[PDB]
Amino acid sequence: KIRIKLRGFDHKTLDASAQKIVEAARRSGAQVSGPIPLPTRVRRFTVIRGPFKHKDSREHFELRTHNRLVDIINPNRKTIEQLMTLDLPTGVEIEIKT
Amino acid sequence: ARRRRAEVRQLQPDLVYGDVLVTAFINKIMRDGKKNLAARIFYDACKIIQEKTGQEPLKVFKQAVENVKPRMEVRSRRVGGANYQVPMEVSPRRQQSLALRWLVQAANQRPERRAAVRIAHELMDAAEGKGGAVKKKEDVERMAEANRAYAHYRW
Amino acid sequence: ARKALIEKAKRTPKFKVRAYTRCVRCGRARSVYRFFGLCRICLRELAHKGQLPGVRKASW
Amino acid sequence: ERPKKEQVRLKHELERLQKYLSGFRLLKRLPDAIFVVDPTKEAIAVREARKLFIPVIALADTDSDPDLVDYIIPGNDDAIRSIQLILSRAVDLIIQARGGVVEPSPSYALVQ
Amino acid sequence: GNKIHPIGFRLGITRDWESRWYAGKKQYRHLLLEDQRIRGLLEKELYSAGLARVDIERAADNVAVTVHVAKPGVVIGRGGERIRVLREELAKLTGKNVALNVQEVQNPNLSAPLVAQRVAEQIERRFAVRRAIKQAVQRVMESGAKGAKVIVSGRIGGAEQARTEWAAQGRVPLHTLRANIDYGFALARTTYGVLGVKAYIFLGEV
Amino acid sequence: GKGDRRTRRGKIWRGTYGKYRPRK
RNA sequence: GGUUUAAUUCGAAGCAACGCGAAGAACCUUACCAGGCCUUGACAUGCUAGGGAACCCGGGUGAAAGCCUGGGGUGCCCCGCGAGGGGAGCCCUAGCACAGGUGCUGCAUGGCCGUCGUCAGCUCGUGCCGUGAGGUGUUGGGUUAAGUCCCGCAACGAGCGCAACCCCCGCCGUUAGUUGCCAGCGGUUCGGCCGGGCACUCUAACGGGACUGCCCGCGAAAGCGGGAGGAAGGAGGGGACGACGUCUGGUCAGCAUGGCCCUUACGGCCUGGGCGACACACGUGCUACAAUGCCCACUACAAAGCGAUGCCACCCGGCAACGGGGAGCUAAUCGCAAAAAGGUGGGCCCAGUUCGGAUUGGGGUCUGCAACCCGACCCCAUGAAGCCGGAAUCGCUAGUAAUCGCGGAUCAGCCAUGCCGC
RNA sequence: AAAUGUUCA
Ligand SMILES: [Mg+2]
Ligand SMILES: [Mg+2]
Ligand SMILES: [Mg+2]
Ligand SMILES: [Mg+2]
Ligand SMILES: [Mg+2]
Ligand SMILES: [Mg+2]
Ligand SMILES: [Mg+2]
Ligand SMILES: [Mg+2]
Ligand SMILES: [Mg+2]
Ligand SMILES: [Mg+2]
Ligand SMILES: [Mg+2]
Ligand SMILES: [Mg+2]
Ligand SMILES: [Mg+2]
Ligand SMILES: [Mg+2]
Ligand SMILES: [Mg+2]
Ligand SMILES: [Mg+2]
Ligand SMILES: [Mg+2]
Ligand SMILES: [Mg+2]
Ligand SMILES: [Mg+2]
Ligand SMILES: [Mg+2]
Ligand SMILES: [Mg+2]
Ligand SMILES: [Mg+2]
Ligand SMILES: [Mg+2]
Ligand SMILES: [Mg+2]
Ligand SMILES: [Mg+2]
Ligand SMILES: [Mg+2]
Ligand SMILES: [Mg+2]
Ligand SMILES: [Mg+2]
Ligand SMILES: [Mg+2]
Ligand SMILES: [Mg+2]
Ligand SMILES: [Mg+2]
Ligand SMILES: [Mg+2]
Ligand SMILES: [Mg+2]
Ligand SMILES: [Mg+2]
Ligand SMILES: [Mg+2]
Ligand SMILES: [Mg+2]
Ligand SMILES: [Mg+2]
Ligand SMILES: [Mg+2]
Ligand SMILES: [Mg+2]
Ligand SMILES: [Zn+2]
Repeated sequence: KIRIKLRGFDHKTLDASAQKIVEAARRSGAQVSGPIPLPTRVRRFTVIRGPFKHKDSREHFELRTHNRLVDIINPNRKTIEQLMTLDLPTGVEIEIKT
Repeated sequence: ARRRRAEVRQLQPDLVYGDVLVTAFINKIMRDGKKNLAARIFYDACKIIQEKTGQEPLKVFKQAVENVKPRMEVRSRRVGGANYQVPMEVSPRRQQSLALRWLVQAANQRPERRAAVRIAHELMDAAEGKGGAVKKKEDVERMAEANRAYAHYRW
Repeated sequence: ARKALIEKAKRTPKFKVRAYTRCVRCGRARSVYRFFGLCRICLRELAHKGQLPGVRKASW
Repeated sequence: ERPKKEQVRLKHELERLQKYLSGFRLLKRLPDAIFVVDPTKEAIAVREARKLFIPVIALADTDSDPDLVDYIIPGNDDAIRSIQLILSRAVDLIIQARGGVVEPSPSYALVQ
Repeated sequence: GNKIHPIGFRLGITRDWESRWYAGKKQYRHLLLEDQRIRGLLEKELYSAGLARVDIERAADNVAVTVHVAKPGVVIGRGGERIRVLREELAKLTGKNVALNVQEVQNPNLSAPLVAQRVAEQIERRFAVRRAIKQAVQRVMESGAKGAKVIVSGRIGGAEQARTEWAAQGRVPLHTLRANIDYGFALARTTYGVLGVKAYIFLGEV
Repeated sequence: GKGDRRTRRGKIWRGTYGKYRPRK
């Protein structure tokens, strides 16, 4: 019960809050199946380096979107007021699915 | 190769008869990385050397390989605006390399419609005596002879 | 003919087939990635400045 | 810690410094006089010294410019026997002019 | 015709992002537009205060916006006001509540964007066709950097034949990832045309 | 046959399906 | 390229222009042409005065644009009553100051790029040499992928480069269990599907491992040769990264910018055309000429990516393309998939063929207002040149070449046989 | 023992 998925471009600030949420939920009862690392979606862009005309020669780019999963098996009112208020996301986004 | 001497790739022994050869050959039979279909063609080549002779493939094989490999050849020396054929012996490595090349080469020259039959039949003629490959080998032989006069300078 | 066009595109003026993508930084018509709304000259110009969230030199 | 890669790079370095330094490290604002054995052999040394108005006291022999020498010790420049004697007495004179003293520092090498 | 942006080359490491904030392929595109027009008005109105780097963070659908200026008094003053307006304009062009925090610079001439400017104004002020450069680098070095570089390109002194003058002093390994070299681009608009100034400042390492 | 629309290969190549390459 | 054309748009020009800008030309895009229209203008900042003013729906004309015409409205403010009157956006006309130019110059420029060249080089500080330009250092021997290192030496050091620091791949560990599995027993509608389980695999996070460390040999040393151990060595395999500079290199048509130039037009709008022309030349490619091949049925084994007015299972009509229905899927949970070459069975029997598919007629489908110029698919019927290519000429040293298929950006659709990737 | 093998801001 209460599955929480968190995505991020930075894998550090992600795993960061990823645990911060875990360490929290436990700190109120409720079991929590550790943050599992779901596969990454890589989005790349290949552009001509030059503005004019030099088709051979380009620069690759990628926007790696990281995903982490965290399940708290048996929640309760205590494991809500925390994970429904107490935050810390700046470059990370979480979706709560009950 | 400016730095130093090449280095020959060691081939994987044959799964059937084993032997470093057979693969070398099979590798020459093959095209487009389309092996299997090539290794097969070679084994398939028994029908014609098996019950067609009863001598044992591998043994005949190794006998053709020996009769179709050259012992001398002509190259081409960069003389001042001359460019001559010039004799020169042949390396053990080139002998085998050349021998297997012409074998398959001469093999796909024959009129039979089926590949498995072209080889083997060519291996057989070659096995001893004639064979398009042996003829090719007998010519590179002539050159080195027909130009024994330009042997005075060998590189 | 730039300004006249950059805006001529911002507007809806009939049908949906006549509409088209065009760089949000420069007026660029071709080579604009819809994920950024940027043309490939700008995409690089900004990527190097670290102004495109996430996004960095590839290498694999 | 320092990556073993540099460890050699550095320890290999002081080795050439220690080899090309172990001795000249006692210098403190140029010397008041240079003592060379073979002026001709150490021409460079003489030139530099002489350029800086430093006295030059060498012990060369037939085959060197005695004019470039402010205090000559005309004598053999090759035989260990000859060098050792002259340096020995020079140094003895040095200490004696400051403070004892003997005995005869281990100079003898093997003399054949 | 070569050399990649010293910044974009480090990003992931050594350097950071000028604007960090996740986004969905459904919003990202947009969220980006705002960032750009938010840095837009701030590049013109805060030019006077010598601003270098406009960090933009986005949390619960918000907007941080941190301006690192060499003179925080230019955006606020010697008392307390002004800015109060900028905050109103940032929302005037963005139907959002955008914060706006000022910042300072440990040392104004230890920041590439700033150094490759200020004196590189002396160029639009018809002066120092060179020494302006040699002067900057000294200031950087003097301020304890480990190496600095400045390059001016264009109709220097107003000439007809475009030229290129660069500094020279301290370490500046553009090939080292763990370097941490700052980089800033000028652009001097003159009666005789555009002149580009590049400043490189090598700070610490490892 | 890659350019022969009326065949297996022909279809695969063109990136289409039909009487000669049914959608399974 | 050239030649045509009302226009066929502009640039790029040996290598380093020519599947290049173009990562998507039917109208849009477009910069070109013809014709019809608008001028403070499609939009920016403001100032004056009549007035009107947020907005929304029609009629006429027309190809559209445009022009003409008729329908309707005060939260703000004064206590001033209100119907007298001022005012804020804001909308309009008219005038003013200005807008716009993809018009020119890369030989006035910035910025970015190409290129020599990932070549191993290019310099500086003090010292010494020479009247001086300059030299030495950095000439020499050996060694290296390398100005890498070693040994020499009037030089001793240092910087920009090389290397290393960053990513990927190779072996293993720790953390982690809606992917994985009888791996172990259990039940099974015999699908890990259900309890159950983290061991495998895997996903991903920061760690371990390698360095000529060890043995033998040569050597002055650097290093070279060889052997052991090891997943891996002697830079383990790839990336990213391209020094002072050279090309008056490339781009004023991405952008920016000095100067020159046009402002009832060299600006703006619209419909239609054109950029798709065709006696010819060249570049890059695709499909081939076939039996190691082709065709058909059946049956396997990937990776990397992409998806909500999107990917679209599964049904059903149709021979098809598609069309109706319609589940799941905010997607390691659904699907685009199925990979192809392979394997197995059958067919073809050396022929311009069951090789090859051009071309042409005809009948349909789908996107879009619209597919005459000019789209892509499907089906029937045609079925061309080609059975191996002159002088010449290109690519590649290994999981490379060769060959087979898959994905993506752009994108309604697609002229992609291109490109970046697997 | 390279037969020869021109020109151009
Ligand atoms: Mg190309
Ligand atoms: Mg379109
Ligand atoms: Mg056919
Ligand atoms: Mg043209
Ligand atoms: Mg032009
Ligand atoms: Mg257009
Ligand atoms: Mg058009
Ligand atoms: Mg038009
Ligand atoms: Mg021009
Ligand atoms: Mg130019
Ligand atoms: Mg130029
Ligand atoms: Mg330029
Ligand atoms: Mg190299
Ligand atoms: Mg002289
Ligand atoms: Mg002098
Ligand atoms: Mg010098
Ligand atoms: Mg010097
Ligand atoms: Mg020199
Ligand atoms: Mg070096
Ligand atoms: Mg030296
Ligand atoms: Mg393991
Ligand atoms: Mg593991
Ligand atoms: Mg490097
Ligand atoms: Mg040009
Ligand atoms: Mg321009
Ligand atoms: Mg057209
Ligand atoms: Mg065209
Ligand atoms: Mg046409
Ligand atoms: Mg081909
Ligand atoms: Mg049916
Ligand atoms: Mg068969
Ligand atoms: Mg059409
Ligand atoms: Mg036919
Ligand atoms: Mg014919
Ligand atoms: Mg034939
Ligand atoms: Mg190579
Ligand atoms: Mg498409
Ligand atoms: Mg067509
Ligand atoms: Mg003449
Ligand atoms: Zn742009």
